[PDB]
Amino acid sequence: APLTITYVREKVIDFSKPFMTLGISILYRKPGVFSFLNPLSPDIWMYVLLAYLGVSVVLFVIARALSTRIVGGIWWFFTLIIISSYTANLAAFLTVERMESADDLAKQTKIEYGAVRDGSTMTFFKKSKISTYEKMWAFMSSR
Amino acid sequence: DLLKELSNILGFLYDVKLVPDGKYGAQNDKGEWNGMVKELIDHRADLAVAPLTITYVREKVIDFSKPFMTLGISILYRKPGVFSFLNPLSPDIWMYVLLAYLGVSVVLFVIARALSTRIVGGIWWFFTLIIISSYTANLAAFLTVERMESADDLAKQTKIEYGAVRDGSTMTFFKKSKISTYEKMWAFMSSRQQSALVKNSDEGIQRVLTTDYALLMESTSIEYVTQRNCNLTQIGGLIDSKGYGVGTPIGSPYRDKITIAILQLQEEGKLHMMKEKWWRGNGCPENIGGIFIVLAAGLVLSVFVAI
Amino acid sequence: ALSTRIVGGIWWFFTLIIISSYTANLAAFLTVER
Repeated sequence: APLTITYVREKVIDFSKPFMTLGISILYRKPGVFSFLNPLSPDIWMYVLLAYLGVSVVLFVIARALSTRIVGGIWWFFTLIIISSYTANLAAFLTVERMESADDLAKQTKIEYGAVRDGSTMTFFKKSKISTYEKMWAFMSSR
Repeated sequence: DLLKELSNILGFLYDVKLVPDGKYGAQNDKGEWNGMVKELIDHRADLAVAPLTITYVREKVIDFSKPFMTLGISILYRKPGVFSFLNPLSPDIWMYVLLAYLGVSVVLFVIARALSTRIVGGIWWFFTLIIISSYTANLAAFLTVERMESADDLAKQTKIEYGAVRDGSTMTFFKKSKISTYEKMWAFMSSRQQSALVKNSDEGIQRVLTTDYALLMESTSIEYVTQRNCNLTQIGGLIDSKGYGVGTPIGSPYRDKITIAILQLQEEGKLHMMKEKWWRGNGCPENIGGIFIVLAAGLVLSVFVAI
Repeated sequence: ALSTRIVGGIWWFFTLIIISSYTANLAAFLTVER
């Protein structure tokens, strides 16, 4: 059967010579309207249409000059700071997901990693005394 | 209330008396115990109904009851515009915008009283084209900080002072561990001449209120304070899990009857609502939102030129 | 009146999307190399 060979279990049973050699590895997954709701909270872009139509109808009535310039001013301030905030929080989210290894994933609790029960892996580990392996042992045995 | 229901079930009389010390004694390389443990070893106090968890080292001196609530060590963190809108950029930049807006249009009145605008519109344009990206990248850096805002990371920093309640089980765990986080915690509390440690829970709470203080204690206390204080919240989940029990004499026959009675209370689920009724208390009851008001000036000003 | 006005406002508002996005992406890409 697919089995495992080490020093402790070769003194209790007999085994044939290795005929294929491999190692243990960790597996991870391979991985338009988004970013329009999370950077800044959602109710914004739903009230933003009114946040345009206000000055829209204002200058609609004004034209129907000093007043036009001073209303387009507040509108243009308006646009300045709001677009700065939007692209700001968007770039913040993007930069976070850009800035954010077995050691790295081991040292963080954001990712959960483990193994099967009663496998050879735990024997191989608890036999050893490695610092990396001891931190993985602590993480997996915890909870 | 536990004492009263146990008295009803078993028909036993209990008499509540205090002791000066509330600690269970710390375990160094030699055997020493304080408060409940030594009393139970000497069999001079019939019961010790003070809440204490089940750990490996003190199962050999006293008998525990089977756990009914799960628990573990957990960390508590103290937390320090129109809709939080004027936060990221200095508020002394929005006025330069009005300055440039007035000055560009003043040029018409300066000329009155082609190439003339090729400089003015240029300076307008090159100046104001900076501020959008300036505030953009400033709040970008800010919330970039805010989305990188466990015991390990605190095990690499002590910039925020933290401690543990005197004579607990976490200290023994930290010394008896083998991974660097727990020994570093143990050394931090052991160093500083025990000043990083807190004698009592209350002055630890005072530390939490006055400054950013963290405690490495059992969870139910942490979400107790969370439910009883809205300026703080339980952080993450449990780091470990361990049993829960009540102090009973070693080999005491009364322990079996007490466990039977509490199990009978467990099947009916009375203890659940029992804890829930004391789980009720007084605790907790967008960025461009004010732009949405800031634009009401529109639905107001649409009338001045109208008539 | 409003006819050219909405056109100009929407034009300015749209064209300030691309440059803001480009500035954001350029800052992010400068970040990795620093």
